Amino acid sequence: GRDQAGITGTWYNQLGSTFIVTAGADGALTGTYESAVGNAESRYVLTGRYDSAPATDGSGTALGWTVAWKNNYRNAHSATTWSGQYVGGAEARINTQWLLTRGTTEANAWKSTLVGHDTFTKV
Amino acid sequence: GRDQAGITGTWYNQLGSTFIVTAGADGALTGTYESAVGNAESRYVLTGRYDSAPATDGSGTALGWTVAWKNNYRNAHSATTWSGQYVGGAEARINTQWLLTRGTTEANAWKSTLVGHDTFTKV
Amino acid sequence: GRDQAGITGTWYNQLGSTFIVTAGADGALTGTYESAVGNAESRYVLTGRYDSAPATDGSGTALGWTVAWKNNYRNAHSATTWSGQYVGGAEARINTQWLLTRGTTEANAWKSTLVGHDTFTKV
Amino acid sequence: GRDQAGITGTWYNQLGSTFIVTAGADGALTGTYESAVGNAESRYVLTGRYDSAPATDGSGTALGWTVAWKNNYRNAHSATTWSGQYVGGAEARINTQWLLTRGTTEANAWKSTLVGHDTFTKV
Repeated sequence: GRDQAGITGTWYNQLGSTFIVTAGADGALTGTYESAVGNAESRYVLTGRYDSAPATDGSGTALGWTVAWKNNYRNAHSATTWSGQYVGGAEARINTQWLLTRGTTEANAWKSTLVGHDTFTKV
Repeated sequence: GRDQAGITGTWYNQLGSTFIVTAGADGALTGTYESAVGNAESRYVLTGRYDSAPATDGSGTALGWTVAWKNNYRNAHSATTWSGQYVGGAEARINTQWLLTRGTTEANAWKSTLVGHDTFTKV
Repeated sequence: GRDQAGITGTWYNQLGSTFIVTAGADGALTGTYESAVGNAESRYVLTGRYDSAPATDGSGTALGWTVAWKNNYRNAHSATTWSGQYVGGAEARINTQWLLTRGTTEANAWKSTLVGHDTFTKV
Repeated sequence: GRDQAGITGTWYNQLGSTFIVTAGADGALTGTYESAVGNAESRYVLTGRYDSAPATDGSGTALGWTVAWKNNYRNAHSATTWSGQYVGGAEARINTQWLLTRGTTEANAWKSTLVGHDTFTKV
């Protein structure tokens, strides 16, 4: 993958959360996520995908991943997806927007989904 | 997983797209996605996560998945994430919202991300 | 406005909420909103804007509006914006996506904003 | 309004856009928006709403507004809504997420809506 080495490793967002990811040659993303906020403790599995052959015109690298907020410690009955792009270079970043859906009754489904934005850096 | 058998199989959305997924006991989602719309042809790999131990109070099952829009046919330099819940029973559904990020230059990043909603059924 | 008469009047969404709007020649939207769900009672003021000279190529009419959830009865310390398009004809509709922001502390701002979708019809 | 004087005036976002707003005692927002980016020239009318009696517990002030991208110069057949909160004090800010809907045919409605985030400051 063009940015396999750029993406693989440890990232931190503006909340102080930790994203540990391995990028595969094929486009796979596998790792763990630890949230600094919310009803979450320790690491959660993540999986996702990235564009392993991005444009060479200075565009970012599209990618996304999911965490279901169940691990051996806690189950928040919810899942977050991040959708964004990796930008390489001196100050490498992953710029994302996210959707956090909680399981709800049908009556409460209108209030099931939070939306936000996270920026991940290497420091 | 509580809804491992409920989620596993073939789903169709309101656009006529086809989502083929296998749910693992652990919370894994793996499969293929074929979009009826957009700069897409044939099947794309997907991966995601679901809550393998949902609430028993009639709430849905939180889940999410990602497609990077690169396969052997086409590369749209973009990724979609769906975030939603599975609702079991006579008319089983997966109700989602999605974020579609395209790789962009920094100047164009304000117009990188589409948002929408898809409802998947078994027929 | 091209759709001034089409938009003006009473609309109902899938939750059973009631949207009463007047469209001005200039692009203004003014009216009241009554939510069937949530910490809301009676009517709330709304204001917004629409495209008073839409494309003639069968495209919808872009529009948006805001409700702050304060009236003489209740104050939820929150605001919803709907962004969407009006589609005229036998089954006229306003198809929207919405963002509902609650006032929060800085620590809680990551969970300030819900996202959803509403479809309004004339019946 | 509690933050009538705090909100009223000129704001700038991270793109270099200019938001000029007057907050009314009642909860009204009226002003003009000038985008630094996109198919936009000069000022566009905006209208919105804010919570005129926010919580006194250090929470932000919920607010929203709409611009339809039609003025005497250009018509992009689209509308943006910003949903967010005002945070007062030394470094006052309005933190928003936005939805930008373009008028589309029914076939293209899946790609009608962009989502992003803008932060406005007084300098």
